[PDB]
Amino acid sequence: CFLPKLFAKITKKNMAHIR
Repeated sequence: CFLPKLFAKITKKNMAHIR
């Protein structure tokens, strides 16, 4: 709900780098 992925879904790099 309050956690949109406007850029969370478009990002396929830093995402898999977060952890």
